[PDB]
Amino acid sequence: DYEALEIDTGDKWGGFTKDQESKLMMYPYCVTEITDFKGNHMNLKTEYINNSKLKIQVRGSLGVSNKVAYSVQDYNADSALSGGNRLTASLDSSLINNNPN
Amino acid sequence: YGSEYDIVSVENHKPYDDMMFLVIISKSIMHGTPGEEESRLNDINASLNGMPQPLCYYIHPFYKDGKVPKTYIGDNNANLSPIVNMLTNIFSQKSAVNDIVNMYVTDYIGLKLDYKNGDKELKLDKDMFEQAGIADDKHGNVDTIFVKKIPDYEALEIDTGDKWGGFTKDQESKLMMYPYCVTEITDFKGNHMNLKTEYIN
Amino acid sequence: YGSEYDIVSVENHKPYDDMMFLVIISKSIMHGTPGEEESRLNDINASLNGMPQPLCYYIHPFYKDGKVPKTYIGDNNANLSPIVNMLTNIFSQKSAVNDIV
Amino acid sequence: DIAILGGNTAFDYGNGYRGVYVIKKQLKAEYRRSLSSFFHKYGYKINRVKKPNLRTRKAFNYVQTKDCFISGDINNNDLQEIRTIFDNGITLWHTDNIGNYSVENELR
Amino acid sequence: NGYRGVYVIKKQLKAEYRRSLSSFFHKYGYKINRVKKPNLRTRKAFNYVQ
Repeated sequence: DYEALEIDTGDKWGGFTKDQESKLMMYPYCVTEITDFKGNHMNLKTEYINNSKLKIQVRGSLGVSNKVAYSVQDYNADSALSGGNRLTASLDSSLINNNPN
Repeated sequence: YGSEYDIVSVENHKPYDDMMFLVIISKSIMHGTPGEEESRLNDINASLNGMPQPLCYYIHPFYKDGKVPKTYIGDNNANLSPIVNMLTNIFSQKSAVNDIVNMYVTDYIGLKLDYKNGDKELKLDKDMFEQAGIADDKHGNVDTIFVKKIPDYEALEIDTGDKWGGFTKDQESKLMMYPYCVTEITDFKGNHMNLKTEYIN
Repeated sequence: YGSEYDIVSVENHKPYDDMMFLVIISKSIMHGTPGEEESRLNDINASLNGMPQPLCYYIHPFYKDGKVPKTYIGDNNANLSPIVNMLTNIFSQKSAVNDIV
Repeated sequence: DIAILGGNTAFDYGNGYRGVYVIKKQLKAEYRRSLSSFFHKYGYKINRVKKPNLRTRKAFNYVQTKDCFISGDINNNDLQEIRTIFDNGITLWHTDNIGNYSVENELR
Repeated sequence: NGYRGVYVIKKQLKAEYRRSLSSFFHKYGYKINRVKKPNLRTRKAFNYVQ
């Protein structure tokens, strides 16, 4: 079995300059982008990350050529949704790095 | 109604639950069977498999830990090899690798099978399958399954229960309709389909 | 809200930090192991790797300067060769570069 | 496919993706509150020619028509006004707590 | 050229539009589109209500 590795990047609002008007922190005024700079990227609406922190789950493989996925399982997750379910459902919103390398 | 949805429920269903099938295709017959009138190795064998067709099909059920269900063909235990040993041995026989044309895994082979997932026990019809011994007498023996014929495929039904299950019911029922709610069906392998739940009759 | 964004924060995260893996796939066994026994060279070896599969996998961790981490397998030092030497060596033997997939 | 001696099967199986998934989605709390409150006060868009629902809810009924037909023994000026009133939309209260929108206002 | 792993790039609107929108929100609050009771005295200095 393969398993997921978690990368904790800290407070999801870190790095943005906070304006007095909090609505300026929402999309489309702010956005969090996740990219591998190899053709894959995903714009996240920071407010819809159901967690105080931005956590990224890495998944991979040892098959015929390179394949790594970067997920934000908390994105658009209902609060009652389990971690297992979040991870499962996150694949269609993930950075799929499948350049063969 | 905003620009994103909350994912509020996630469920997974596999046709045969924990069991998957390995499929091996060859140009000709690779196996002996217990109580066969004469040797058939390297014979061409056409059969009904969805349609009339000239290749030989072998299948092998397995679990992710490499174990395999106790499999019966008619009244008889097929004595299936564990999948990893089977692969090693099958590709070690120089006569069998010349015949082999393709290999893949699938979640569903077109049949409802007499299968007990909890007991890890599979019963197959002897008119469609047979014990397949693939022997080298230099490398270890393989016990797998030969497909004699599958004239027609059939649909298997999966009951997921109440279609409104999982959604939170609002007092205003119109918030249960599309586009406020949606049921998505996906295999997470590039195929997906958005269903308007109210229209599932 | 305008036509462009300011890039206001940039961060990079790698699963194994400075370490990368080279993966080499062959049709059959290319190696000896401590405490053999009989030779297994050119034997077919299937294994569970994500799923059941018939290829042989070798991996080799490395850093961008060509060094390799002190690696243990169980209690035993693996005594890894440097990545460059390993490459030169694997591809120098016709017995077999033809096995390498 | 698996190698013999089209897509990355190892990544999928190794990470537990097989079979079919049912993912259920609904709009965010913010829009649920927004729309729910609107429907609560003003019902639903109907676009039907039918007789209007006047007293089908316990507390209040909102009614808005277009070009409505209303008859009766009434002088025509007053009858014209009544058509106009329902064509502009009106809330018919069925309890003395007029204007209290907090209540459930269930059927019957 | 050193590209490995994953990158988090955070983006926000330019100073010109921040000034623009912030000043509008400061004076006129937010678009709400809710049926509810209005906020009449929730701020220390003033409340806009429409």
